[PDB]
Amino acid sequence: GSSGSSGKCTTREDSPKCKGCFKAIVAGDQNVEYKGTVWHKDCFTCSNCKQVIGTGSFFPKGEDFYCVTCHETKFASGPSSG
Ligand SMILES: [Zn+2]
Ligand SMILES: [Zn+2]
Repeated sequence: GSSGSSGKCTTREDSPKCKGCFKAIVAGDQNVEYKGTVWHKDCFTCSNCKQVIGTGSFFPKGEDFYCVTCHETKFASGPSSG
């Protein structure tokens, strides 16, 4: 997929770096930090529908992230015939 998984970490970092865009993230800005990593309120997207979730509630799965809805219809119950 992507040939470039070399460490070569940096001396130090005083800011939460992003994973989607790979751009340093700040506080004032709306983002989603989970277990360290942090995705900009706009970067944080779904894995199924692929829709910017952002601050909005979500459901992180094994090597993926399902937004509330997706998880609401995927796992959680719901009226199929509305
Ligand atoms: Zn980002
Ligand atoms: Zn979704």
